[PDB]
Amino acid sequence: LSPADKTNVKAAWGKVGAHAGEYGAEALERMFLSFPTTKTYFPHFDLSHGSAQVKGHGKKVADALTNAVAHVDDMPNALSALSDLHAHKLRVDPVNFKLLSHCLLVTLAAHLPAEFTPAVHASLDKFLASVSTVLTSKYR
Amino acid sequence: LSPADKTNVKAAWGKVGAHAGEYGAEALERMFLSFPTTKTYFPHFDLSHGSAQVKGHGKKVADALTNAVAHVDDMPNALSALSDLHAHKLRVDPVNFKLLSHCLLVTLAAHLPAEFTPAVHASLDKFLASVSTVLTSKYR
Amino acid sequence: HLTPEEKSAVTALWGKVNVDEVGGEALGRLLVVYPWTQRFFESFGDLSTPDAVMGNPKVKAHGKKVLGAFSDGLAHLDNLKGTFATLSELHCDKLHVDPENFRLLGNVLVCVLAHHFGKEFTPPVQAAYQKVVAGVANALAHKYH
Amino acid sequence: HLTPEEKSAVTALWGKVNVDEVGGEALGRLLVVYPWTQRFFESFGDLSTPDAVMGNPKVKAHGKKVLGAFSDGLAHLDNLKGTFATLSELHCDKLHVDPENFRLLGNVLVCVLAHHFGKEFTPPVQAAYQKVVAGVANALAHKYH
Ligand code: HEM
Ligand code: HEM
Ligand code: HNI
Ligand code: HNI
Repeated sequence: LSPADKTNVKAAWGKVGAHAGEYGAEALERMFLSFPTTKTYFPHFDLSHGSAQVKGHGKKVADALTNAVAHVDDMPNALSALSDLHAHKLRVDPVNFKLLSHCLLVTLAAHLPAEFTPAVHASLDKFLASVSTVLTSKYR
Repeated sequence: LSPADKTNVKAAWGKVGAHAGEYGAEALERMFLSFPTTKTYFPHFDLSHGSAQVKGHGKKVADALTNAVAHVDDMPNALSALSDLHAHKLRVDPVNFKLLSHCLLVTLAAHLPAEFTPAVHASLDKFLASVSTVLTSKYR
Repeated sequence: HLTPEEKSAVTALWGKVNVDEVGGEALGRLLVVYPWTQRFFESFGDLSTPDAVMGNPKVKAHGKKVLGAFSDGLAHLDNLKGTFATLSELHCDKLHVDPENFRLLGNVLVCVLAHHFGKEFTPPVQAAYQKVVAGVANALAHKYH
Repeated sequence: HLTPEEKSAVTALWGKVNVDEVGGEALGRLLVVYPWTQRFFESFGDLSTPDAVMGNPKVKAHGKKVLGAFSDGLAHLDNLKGTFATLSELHCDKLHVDPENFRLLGNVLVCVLAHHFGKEFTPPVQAAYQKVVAGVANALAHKYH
């Protein structure tokens, strides 16, 4: 991650603002539709169109993401509480993090076209991958 | 990269010592034979067994690994010259890095059986995964 | 593995997809998002920054060839392995491209589709295109698989 | 595609393999090095520490079955998609294991063979075994294709 990528990421998720909680909800929904095997990680959940469980969890993913962009120079310590849940408790396969980051990138491209430029895209994919790397590292 | 992992890498590369130049060259030899596609990055090298170039290059990769062990807390700035050699003028796939990391672990398993414990195996793999991403970033 | 509702949504959206100006940004974004893929296209010249890659006549012209290959496979979904048979050989033994990059371009193509259509590229439409990009990537990696 | 020289060296080293331990050592190491794979073995018990995984009796017993499936593949190299047909159905439809974990276990097995044979596990021998573990992983993933 470069400071040029940091300026691209801050600007991109700076334009999402309040929509992030709904963007994360769409990105979540897209993952279950595109890659059904990911639904095993949600055994009780109701994963249908326009669900408060998906919308509420969408806000959780987006709030963790807004903290990550604000703490871009300190990600393993700021996301430490989440890195323990995803790696020790949930033990999510790192492939699923590539799948959600892809759907998140799809949602950003669909809602923000003037912002989703190849320079922003490359930085966003780098940001999400480093967020994924941090989230799926605290395990042994 | 927990303190337990930093302790394990020290006890693994401590028994290596002078054998670094020999182990690094073997890891390259293992990579060229098991994965013949990686050879396309070295057409200016005589990849045949019993090469002074591979023994010297192995020593360079091994001492860069020894350099990365000391700067495990701040790897992106220490291997700055490296992260520019492979990412910009060589444009190497991170898949090839996973291959060398695997070949490095195979060499260490064959030469140091007592040191190749599952905990050290997990620590070295994680350390090499961190060295790989440092070297496969800021691409432009 | 595409059903009539999925197979129709794939073709209906592809009718609006401009064959000459969709693959160019897909090949371009691949070279910007995953820049190690530039080693294969270095006869092209300058790829210094994202703007240079996007504004490269050779990049956009090669994108037409890639999207052209995707388009013929979209009509021949029944036997994708036979349709991409000649390309699967050239992409694996003639020019050593790692099979991981095939699904990287596919998932980048999906990002370009959302970027162009917006709300029109809905989750079931993405789900339909995902089975296609996985299929094409698999059909282009069989010459070792 | 293994050469008769690779084929012969492959059967020679495999004949000296400790059928009772190597499998469990390989399955145990996969669970420690790659800790997400632990999700598929919750009904196995204590895996909290690296010694718990290695000492675990069902990790050893299950590893014995996995090695048996590998030995099966070595005896029928020209029919891997067939030898692993039921297991490819099990791991994809019923277990939902990501095909990337097959590539990991295959590589962990290679590390185990290196740890047990030492300098006897020479680079051309590893090269031959890489063909096998790649062949087994690819055959275990055909149900996704
Ligand atoms: C961009 C990456 C991701 C972020 C930022 C993220 C964020 C979060 C957050 C904030 C929570 C709630 C944590 C809490 O308040 O205790 C959560 C829960 C969860 N996440 Fe993630 N997550 C990500 C990726 C994933 C992926 C890829 C999966 C699996 C496919 C996943 C599965 C879960 C599950 C299962 C829960 C708990 C839901 C439940 O109650 O069953 N997450 N995630
Ligand atoms: C690529 C090499 C692999 C081979 C040859 C292999 C082989 C086997 C075999 C022979 C079984 C026995 C099933 C039965 O009792 O009928 C088995 C079961 C299983 N395998 Fe695999 N496997 C491999 C990789 C994996 C990986 C990488 C995972 C997980 C990350 C995995 C998870 C399982 C699970 C969860 C079961 C079911 C065990 C149970 O009964 O609870 N396998 N595997
Ligand atoms: C297959 C490609 C490839 C991989 C995976 C790879 C992985 C690694 C890893 C990961 C563990 C490390 C620590 C590493 C270290 C080094 N490499 Ni890498 N290198 C690779 C291809 C090279 C090439 C090519 C050179 C330069 C050759 C030369 O002599 O100029 C190189 C040169 C080096 C040098 C010497 C730099 C110099 O001359 O200033 C070091 C040190 N490296 N390389
Ligand atoms: C990053 C590497 C890379 C990827 C991921 C990739 C992925 C794809 C995919 C989707 C998975 C498709 C459908 C596709 C289609 C094509 N590629 Ni690919 N190609 C790639 C690198 C090339 C290169 C390189 C060439 C030709 C260059 C040469 O040297 O001739 C190429 C040429 C083509 C051609 C033209 C054939 C010819 O030269 O006559 C088509 C069509 N392709 N390529």
